[PDB]
Amino acid sequence: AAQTNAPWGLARISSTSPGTSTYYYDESAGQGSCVYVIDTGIEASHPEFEGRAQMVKTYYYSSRDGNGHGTHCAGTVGSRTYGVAKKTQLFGVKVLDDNGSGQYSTIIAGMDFVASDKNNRNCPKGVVASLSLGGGYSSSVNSAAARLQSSGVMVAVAAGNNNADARNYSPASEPSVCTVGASDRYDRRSSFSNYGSVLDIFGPGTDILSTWIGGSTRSISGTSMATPHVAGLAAYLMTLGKTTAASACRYIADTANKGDLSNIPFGTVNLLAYNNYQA
Ligand SMILES: Fc1ccc(C2=NNC3=NCCN3C2)cc1F
Repeated sequence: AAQTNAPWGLARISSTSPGTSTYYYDESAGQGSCVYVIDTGIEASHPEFEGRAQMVKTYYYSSRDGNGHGTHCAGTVGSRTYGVAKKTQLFGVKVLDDNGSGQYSTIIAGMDFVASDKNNRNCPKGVVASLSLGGGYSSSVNSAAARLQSSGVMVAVAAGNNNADARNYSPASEPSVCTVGASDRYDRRSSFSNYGSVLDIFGPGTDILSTWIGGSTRSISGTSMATPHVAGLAAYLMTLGKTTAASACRYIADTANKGDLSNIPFGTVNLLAYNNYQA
């Protein structure tokens, strides 16, 4: 399948070169997979989700996304126009309030919620979780992410936006999950992206168009935007049977575009997520 005039990041993940605008992908499109978006919620009524999104849990007075961040991330995972895996099922877990903040205890509870809740969902091709959030180092937060991964969920987490080594942030610093840095449309490391040995992969993160609340769209930047590209890619590859939740991060790194990013610090991987789709 070819989507013309796609957002640059979708085109980038199906290309050996920057500077193109068509996204190419296998029509299976993540059908039969599920992606949890652990964030501020998802506006499931957005036409771009086509009925494939739903809120499954909130820790606040509403499950609605009163912020936009979670809706934007969910759109990059799986919206019809802005998403990597255009036929995946999207499940929202609202651990962040409408200002984008949340207590670590609530985030940990949300991760353990997903590890159990997947057993209440039909995801025969596999389960992914996208965590576009983070803070300072916490062994407890890292352990929660490691439990979620161990339970059979491909966990992708944002590296953070501090232009610093991600070893001092959680869940970015947890070794067993997939820690995602951000790049721009010219294959430069995004100016804010964290780096370091704990990164596994880069994805598009600067100027990413996706869904927003009120049935709208907008372009924003962050490692929060790169993370759902990798989450959606994992769902897409698991549906194709190319990898599993336990091995998908390693598979994405093994099949990535290598050595093509600029301003990558010595000791950080130079690997850009790539679907290796041959139309
Ligand atoms: F490696 C690079 C090569 C070209 C550019 C460019 N800056 N801005 C720009 N506007 C239209 C085309 N174009 C190329 C950036 C890079 F980082």
